[PDB]
Amino acid sequence: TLREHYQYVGKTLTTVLFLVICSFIVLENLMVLIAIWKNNKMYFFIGNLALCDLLAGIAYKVNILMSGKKTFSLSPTVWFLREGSMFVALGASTCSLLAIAIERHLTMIKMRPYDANKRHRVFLLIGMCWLIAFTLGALPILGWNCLHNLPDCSTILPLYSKKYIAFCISIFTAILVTIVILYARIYFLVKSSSRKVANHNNSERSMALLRTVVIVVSVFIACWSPLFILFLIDVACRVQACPILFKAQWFIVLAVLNSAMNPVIYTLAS
Amino acid sequence: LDQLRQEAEQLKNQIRDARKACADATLSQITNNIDPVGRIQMRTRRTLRGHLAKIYAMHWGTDSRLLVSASQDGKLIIWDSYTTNKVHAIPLRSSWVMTCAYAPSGNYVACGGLDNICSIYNLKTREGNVRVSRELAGHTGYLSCCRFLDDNQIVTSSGDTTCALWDIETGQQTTTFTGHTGDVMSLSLAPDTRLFVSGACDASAKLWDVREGMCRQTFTGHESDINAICFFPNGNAFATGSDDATCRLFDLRADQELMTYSHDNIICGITSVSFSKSGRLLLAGYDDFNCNVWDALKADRAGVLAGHDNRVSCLGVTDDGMAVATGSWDSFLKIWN
Amino acid sequence: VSAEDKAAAERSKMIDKNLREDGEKARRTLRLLLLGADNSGKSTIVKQGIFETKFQVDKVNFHMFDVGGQRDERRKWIQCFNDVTAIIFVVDSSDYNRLQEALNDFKSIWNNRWLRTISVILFLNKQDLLAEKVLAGKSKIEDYFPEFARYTTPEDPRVTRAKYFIRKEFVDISTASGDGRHICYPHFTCAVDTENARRIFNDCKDIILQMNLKEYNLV
Amino acid sequence: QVQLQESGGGLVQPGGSLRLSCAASGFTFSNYKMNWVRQAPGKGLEWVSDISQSGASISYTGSVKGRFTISRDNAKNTLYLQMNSLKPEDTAVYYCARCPAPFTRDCFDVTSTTYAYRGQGTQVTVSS
Amino acid sequence: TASIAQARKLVEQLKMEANIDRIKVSKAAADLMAYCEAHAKEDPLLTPVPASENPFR
Amino acid sequence: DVQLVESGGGLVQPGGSRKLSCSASGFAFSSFGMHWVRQAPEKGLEWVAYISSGSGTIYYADTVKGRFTISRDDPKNTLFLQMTSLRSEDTAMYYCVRSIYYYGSSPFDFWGQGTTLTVGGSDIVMTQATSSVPVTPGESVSISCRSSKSLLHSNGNTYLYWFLQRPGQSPQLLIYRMSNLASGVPDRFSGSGSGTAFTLTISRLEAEDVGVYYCMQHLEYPLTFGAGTKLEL
Ligand SMILES: CCCCCCCCCCCCC/C=C/[C@@H](O)[C@@H](N)COP(=O)(O)O
Repeated sequence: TLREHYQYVGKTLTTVLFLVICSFIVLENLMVLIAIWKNNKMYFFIGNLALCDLLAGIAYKVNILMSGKKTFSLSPTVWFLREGSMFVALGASTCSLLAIAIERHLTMIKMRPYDANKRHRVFLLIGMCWLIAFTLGALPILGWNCLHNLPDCSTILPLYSKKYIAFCISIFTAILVTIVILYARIYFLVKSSSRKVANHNNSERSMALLRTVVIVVSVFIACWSPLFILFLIDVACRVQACPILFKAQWFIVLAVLNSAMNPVIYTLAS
Repeated sequence: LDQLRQEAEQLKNQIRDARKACADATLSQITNNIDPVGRIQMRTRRTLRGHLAKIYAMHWGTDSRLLVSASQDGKLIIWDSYTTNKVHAIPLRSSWVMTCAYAPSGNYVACGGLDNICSIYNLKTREGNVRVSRELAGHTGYLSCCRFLDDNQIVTSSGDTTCALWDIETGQQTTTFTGHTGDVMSLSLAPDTRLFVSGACDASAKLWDVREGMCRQTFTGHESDINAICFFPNGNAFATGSDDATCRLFDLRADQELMTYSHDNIICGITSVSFSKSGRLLLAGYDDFNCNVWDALKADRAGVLAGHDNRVSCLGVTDDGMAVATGSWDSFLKIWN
Repeated sequence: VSAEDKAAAERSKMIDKNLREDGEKARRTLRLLLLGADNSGKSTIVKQGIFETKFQVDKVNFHMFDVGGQRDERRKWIQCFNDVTAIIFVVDSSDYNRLQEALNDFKSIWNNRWLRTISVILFLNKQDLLAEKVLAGKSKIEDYFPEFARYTTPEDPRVTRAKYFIRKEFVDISTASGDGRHICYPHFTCAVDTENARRIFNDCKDIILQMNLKEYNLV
Repeated sequence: QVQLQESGGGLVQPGGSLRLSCAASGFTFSNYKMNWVRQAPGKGLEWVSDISQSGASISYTGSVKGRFTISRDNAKNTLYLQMNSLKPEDTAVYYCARCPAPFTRDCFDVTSTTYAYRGQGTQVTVSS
Repeated sequence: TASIAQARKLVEQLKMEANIDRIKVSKAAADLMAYCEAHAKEDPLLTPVPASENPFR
Repeated sequence: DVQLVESGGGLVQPGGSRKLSCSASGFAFSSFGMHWVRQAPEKGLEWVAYISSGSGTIYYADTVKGRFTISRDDPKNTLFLQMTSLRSEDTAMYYCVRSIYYYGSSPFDFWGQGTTLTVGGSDIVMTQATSSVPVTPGESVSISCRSSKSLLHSNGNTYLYWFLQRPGQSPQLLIYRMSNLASGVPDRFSGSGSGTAFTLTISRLEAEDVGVYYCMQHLEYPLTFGAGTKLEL
């Protein structure tokens, strides 16, 4: 079944570099989890980021080792397990970033020190990151496949249906507007509160240094942008047209580089 | 006034000359050949949590199992050290608590603070709760230390130049000691409870006779406020921790200072001083979030107890000598064995 | 472990639950330390042993302490007020004779080794009395403060010049003594002003907002 | 043992100059800030001058700013204050005070009524 | 008058203190050393006890 | 003025339902675990039910499990025990016993007045090989109680409670461990023994020390009393 769908769709120098990059990823995120040797427990949310990134780093190495030649050796269901593990891991990462943005916003809305326990939110958010990750990664293997509706298979992934790969884009757009709105209103509530307090620190490094920290979420936008515009032209484009798909490994690796930048800008700058 | 000042200066000079005439050699020279003590490593056996505010004082009790701890949360807790269990949790009228004391018999517990009142709580009640037994009022200043002679008599040190002895039943000061110049910051009762010492915020530790209520001797060797005092287990010496980042050892029989414990890497003052069962390991809690163990006979530093994230406010050693409990400003108590 | 030890553990668990509930209840009220001089009128700024004053603004509870009946030397009991939200500091500005002492006090409480994290909310009382003294009478700040002669403004301009000079004198010590750990909040309040509570509310709001920003390392 | 002794006061006509010396003893002079305070006849204590551990930071009160000077000698542990243009208002008992703790930038209770670490004081009278 | 009373109280206290008798410092040092040496075996901090006898662990 | 009052009883036909109420006054009711203890006529005591502090842990005897229900009112001061399908065996006198558990406390301190009512294999079996001791005032006496299992624990604390019941009165706690003396009793009473056998000693016996002595264990939670030794004359 795999040969027919790959050929309907149409399909060392880079592999060594990608393997080295993913070894760096796994090493660094394992270092964040050791670096929690000193525990004063929002650190939970960052630890969830690091776990998500660790699973991504192992999953993409599994994908390199398997996909190159063994793709035609694998059975279909095992193939869905393989290349849905990545949706699991990276959807978990994106959802956990949305969760940390929500947590920051909610902490800075209300007049209270952060010491208020607010135990329920931590577990609820960290559970509804992983639950959404697993459900989105496990919808395809049961339904929304292209195994028999052969006209609509994704070009990048020749068994995942186009409807589902557009559903992923819709969810990512929702996440990427929610994060922007929350990080905008943190900065704007600083703006509003500071004139009434009137102190000298606004118009200065209270408020012209929160902006840059916010713009780092744009560095988050950076790497996820190319992969998802590629996820979209294949919802728009035909099957044999637009020959800009066989090089999608670079964009997947760029998503892994976003995974790399993830702990640099969250826990290293603490 | 000039004649009295001149007479006082002459008397001080005579006292200094008499003290110098009886100092053959330093205790360090005597114990220079004493076999040293190896590095002592004590690990945190227990951690006691649940205060949610800075801890200001603690006391062990006659048996080496129960413990009492007072914090600025507004509650005074009683801990079972062997199992980390809370026997009692007594709310307080005033949240500004500076001291706490455990009765030798274990029946009562005393507390004090900014309210200038020593509150005495009765633990073993028929009703099944802890209720205020007495509220000794006076002292016109904040309380800093309380010590129990027995179930009926207490000693209090206040924020003025005054210590007092209270008859808990009547509630009136049986005796008052007035010799200091600044705030009295600590207190230590002699093993026989016939004398005690008090270190004040004027670089002076005075030895009080608890019967006649008069000062016997005064020791002045520090350069700043004295924050903690403690008797040698023998009863013929004591150790003072002051705010010039230096501990000192004074001797009652010959009213001089024997040794000074200080290092160039230490610049923060001491908040608590305790001894060991043998009187050899002087444990001193510092403001750099650490504690140090000093060889009391050689002035060396034989170990560092670093497990706290804030000021080590209180530090005590059990009567059995099997543990050291340190309570810090980060709302945490730790037992080291 | 045993039959009488599991029950003790359950009792300790109930004690822990009660302690947690009490701490959660007591964490929702902001504690402020009130400081000032005898002539500053610190007793009457907010409309309604240790004096304690509880008030409510915008469904937020404020608890204010005024420690009286203690000796002059306050370098040892001032460490108790290490976890307060803010230090309200009431200073009289219509009495230049004892203005320098006020400045000294401010400096002493601004550079303290334990009150570094605590922000100070200034209250320059008797602004109307200062204006009246500036307008009529022969009492010029030049003799008390030589630097007022060359000061220019950055009611008539004399009152504004005096007010801004006093505020600048108080704010200079606040400026050249910290690295963003705490801030000063100079306000000008008369003896019959009714908006002091709202001022304290806003200032506490952004004090704890800056605290929250600093802890998550967001700034 | 922490006694501080001042000397140099006397009768000086207005416009004259004076020098007060405080000879500290019994403690390490190089670790503590040193202040000069004064008490007018029938008045409260007024803080006059400050100094740092080595002299890098020096501050004066507004009334006498630009007229007095303060120096700190560490080889011989002394604190000097020289008054250039004395005035009838500058008659008082002067004291030499020290900060409570070493390596600290704040002096809390220096001007309080009963301070443990302070001198006996020298009386200076102007215009008889 | 209060200063005179305080000064005379201090003078009396100093006179009372100056009349005591002091032993040699070497003797006190020797006594402290002897006490520290005698009760060394009963100090479970200078020499740790075996883990069987440790109550906290 | 600690006081416990029992109510609810009388003639109940077999197979019916009944409710026992206990009103407590003079002490912190919410801080005390409570036990319901039944004493059959002309027989020894027998533990029935237990409710903890905060209604956390509830325990029942093996002969009443699934038929009795024990509850309490914390805002009020009342203890309820509801029984369904009564048999001919539950004809006895029922007491409420308070007990607070912390380090060094005195469980089974105060016993209620009692309400009359007329209609395993692994627990420790505790026996006393004596039924009556003819004594004389002013003479020392000893009572022996043997346990099937060693009551000594790894904590060093051995759990054995000695109770005294005078004729026509509720039992009172005499000794709340191997040797610990209950508050309020005279110094004459003493207790000792190894991990398997225990002995209560009375020196200078008086007239008021005449009645039935019971020994009870507290190691395993099904609580077993002794047969009771009667000291008379
Ligand atoms: C909340 C929603 C989040 C969605 C996140 C989506 C992230 C997608 C990242 C990429 C995941 C798929 C990786 C698979 C790559 C394959 O094309 C090759 N291994 C196939 O090689 P071949 O066998 O063809 O040679």
